[PDB]
Amino acid sequence: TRLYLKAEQERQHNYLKDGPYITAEEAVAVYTTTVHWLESRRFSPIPFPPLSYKHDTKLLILALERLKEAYSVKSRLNQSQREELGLIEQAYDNPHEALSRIKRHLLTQRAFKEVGIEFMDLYSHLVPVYDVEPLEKITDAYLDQY
Amino acid sequence: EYLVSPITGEKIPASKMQEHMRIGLLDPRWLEQ
Amino acid sequence: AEVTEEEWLSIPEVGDARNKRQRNPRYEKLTPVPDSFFAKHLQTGENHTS
Amino acid sequence: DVNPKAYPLADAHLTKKLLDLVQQSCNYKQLRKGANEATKTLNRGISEFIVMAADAEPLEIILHLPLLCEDKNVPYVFVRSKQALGRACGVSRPVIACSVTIKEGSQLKQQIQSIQQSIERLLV
Amino acid sequence: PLWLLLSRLEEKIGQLTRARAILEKSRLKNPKNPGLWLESVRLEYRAGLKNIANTLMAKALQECPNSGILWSEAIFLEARPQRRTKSVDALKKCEHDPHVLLAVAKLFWSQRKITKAREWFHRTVKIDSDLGDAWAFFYKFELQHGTEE
Amino acid sequence: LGVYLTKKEQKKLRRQTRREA
Amino acid sequence: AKLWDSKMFAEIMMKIEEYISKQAKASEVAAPEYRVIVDANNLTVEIENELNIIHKFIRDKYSKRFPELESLVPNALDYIRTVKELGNSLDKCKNNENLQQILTNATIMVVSVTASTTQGQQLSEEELERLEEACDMALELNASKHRIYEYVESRMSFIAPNLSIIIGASTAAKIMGVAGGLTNLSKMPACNIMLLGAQRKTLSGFSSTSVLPHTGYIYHSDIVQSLPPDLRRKAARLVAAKCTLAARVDSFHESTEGKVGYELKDEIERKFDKWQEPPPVKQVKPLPAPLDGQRKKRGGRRYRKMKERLGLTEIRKQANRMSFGEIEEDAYQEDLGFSLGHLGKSGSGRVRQTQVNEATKARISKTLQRTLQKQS
Amino acid sequence: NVMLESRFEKMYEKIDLTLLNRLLRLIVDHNIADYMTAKNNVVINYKDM
Repeated sequence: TRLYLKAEQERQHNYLKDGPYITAEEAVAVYTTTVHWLESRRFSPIPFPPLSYKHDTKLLILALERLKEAYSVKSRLNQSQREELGLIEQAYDNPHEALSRIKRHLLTQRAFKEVGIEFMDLYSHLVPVYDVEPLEKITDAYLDQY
Repeated sequence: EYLVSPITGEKIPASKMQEHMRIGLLDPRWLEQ
Repeated sequence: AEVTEEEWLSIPEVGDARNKRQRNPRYEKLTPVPDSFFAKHLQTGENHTS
Repeated sequence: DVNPKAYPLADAHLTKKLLDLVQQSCNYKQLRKGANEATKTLNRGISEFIVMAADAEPLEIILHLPLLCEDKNVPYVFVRSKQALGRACGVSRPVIACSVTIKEGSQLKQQIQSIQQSIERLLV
Repeated sequence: PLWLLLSRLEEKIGQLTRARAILEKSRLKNPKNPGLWLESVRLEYRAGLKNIANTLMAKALQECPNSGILWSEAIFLEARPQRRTKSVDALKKCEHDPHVLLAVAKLFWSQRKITKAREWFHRTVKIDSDLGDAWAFFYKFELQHGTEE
Repeated sequence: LGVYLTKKEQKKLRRQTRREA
Repeated sequence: AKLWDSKMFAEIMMKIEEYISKQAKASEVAAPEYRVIVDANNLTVEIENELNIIHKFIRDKYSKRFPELESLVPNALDYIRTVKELGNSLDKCKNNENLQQILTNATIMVVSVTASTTQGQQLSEEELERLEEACDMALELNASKHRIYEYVESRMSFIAPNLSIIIGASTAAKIMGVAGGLTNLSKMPACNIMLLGAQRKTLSGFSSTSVLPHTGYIYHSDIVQSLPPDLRRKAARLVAAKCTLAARVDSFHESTEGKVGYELKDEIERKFDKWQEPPPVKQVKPLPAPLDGQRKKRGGRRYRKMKERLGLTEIRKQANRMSFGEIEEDAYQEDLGFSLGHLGKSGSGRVRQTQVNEATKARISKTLQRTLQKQS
Repeated sequence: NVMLESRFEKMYEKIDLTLLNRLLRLIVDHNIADYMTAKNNVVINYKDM
């Protein structure tokens, strides 16, 4: 984990110092191909979730269920897990306040707290595992479902 | 200058007022700790 | 051999950057899973007749 | 005396009422502490009067406040001690500039006019 | 009816130093804090120091708050960096005069925010029509930025 | 003239007096 | 019209005030120099206002050709340079060596991508020549602004000694020009000085923190940039406050030598050293000795609540009871170990379903409630 | 008949954030695209690193 994170720091510093590795011509070609594909299929862009969305609550329940699936197996809860469960329960108890907070985060939130990283050891390689703040986790889960 | 103490009921010099309030209520359990 | 006695004495003591919450955290209490999880696992498996 | 720059310096009788009214305004969430917040209130046109100390170390860091008060037509007065002004502001740290702000329906209005009249009498 | 007209006659015929007193001549007997101080301080400090004009505007707002035209003109006394954060926010807090909404739309137009300017102009028209002479500015802005249709 | 102890200072004084009693 | 009127105003200003500034600059190589500083601080404000006017005109004219570059390039000068380099011909947008200087490589991809999917039609010859003359005027005004800033940097050893002591004369000139002069900068709150010259850089997918928002000359000054990145906002705030103090001192021409400037610079360095001080020695707390005997614990409303929260519940009592000999079908696919026990299964002895003990409800901590109060 | 089975070697580690933001703005609201790409740019933390 220490070696991989040192290598990742080197790679990120290289990207920042040496700029994007995609030349403008390549990016333009990729973007033009995507635009032509979308125009051919007649794809309407996904709009921002309206405040009067017909499914604004079903998607929130689906998102909260996925966040509670990590705790479906009975286990001893530490502080972070019970804080996340309290946040999920608060969102379920007042769905509209949670939805308003989610939309506010989608509109105005561009900075986020640091996320922890661990590595699942499969004994053949390392699979990165990311721990995000539960408050941002709810918004990300709702966004994924929507 | 001279000021009346809100913690001791005595007159003190104006220059020592800040320290007088800072150490006039030093909690004795701090000394115990 | 070029480090003088005063320079040897000038070596500083090593301190710890992390604060009290990381060095000596309070005990992390473990609590049971809320009863609503048993209830919700119990709701599943109840099937509509139509 | 100590500071000739303290033109707006108030006397012992007036400074007691100044500090008492500053404390009362603090109790009413009507007081702003510091030279920067006094300047902000003067710019916003919300301060009805400005107090400051006569013992600031340069004394030129609150000397723009009289000019801005003349610009914004707001009375200003000086006191002889920063520590007492800070204590009247409810702050342990010394304060060399405090502002009292306009509020709608405040019950301190009459005392505000009384202190403003006294401040105007001090000037010239 | 002729307090601004006597000042306009003294500024054209005669000197501006006499016009600054003729504008204060009708404000010496009984001004009663009128709404024409925005047309008096701007006309007296038209060639006068902007700082003087700023002092007069600060005095006018303090003595006569909630004045839509005075506040709208005070927006444009202040420099561009302070026109939004302090000059128009507390102003919208103070009142919602038709001249106020027109001034906000003008400020947005000067910042080249076309959609915001059009929305605020529509709001100004809806809240009060044939008020504040906002139609001239709306027509000019639509000709400059909006389509011919 | 008199001086005004701050709100935190008032809380400390009251807490110390209550603990003394 | 407005483009021509601004040109006339710029020419009139450059004929007299810029010439006087150049003569005063070359003089050292009844006509004082303080008034020259005053009129130079007026020229920088006039040039900024008329440059905003020129940028507005250029943006309005170019919105017919490429109506998105204003959002992609927020800075006025960068917009003017980009529209000068690009023009009607967007085919040369590939491998623009001339655009790497104007725009960073992050937004060069964005403008190149957007230019490939723009609906704006080409301009005409009259529009092209008007736009080019406007851009040339804008660059001329920028060069004049650079010259007057050089003059102000030269004179800051005389006009603002304390503020030039605290921060370099380059940053001193850049903040004095943008603030409207020494008096206007001294009448400015310390919180508004750190934000002088803060370009609203557009986040190109990246987070707002990467773009370093709310950052100005002070932050990019030499002393603030001489700090680790995690300690630079605090340094910017402290330096801005001390610079405001020094400017207030200088606006009254007090402490000409710079005694207050050094008295503030050395305490700035002291604060910087204190922030970067090595952490002190903290003793390791040994593990508590294993505990034997009896320790009396109180009981009461708090103890009752804790026991109700932690004590066994009826549904959780049925959970850990498994019927003997009655094999049950696996419930949860992902974990075969998980089993409800007597919960929901015959033999538990309860005819009606067990209810949830609401004392075991999960709710957020007290400090997590505080964050929700700071969010809504 | 020739069948090619392969995989993009480092697609996850080589998705340019600016290009991804543009491609997302193509299909989703620009606010949502900006939020997603900003969420993909945060501080990765592990112990002291």
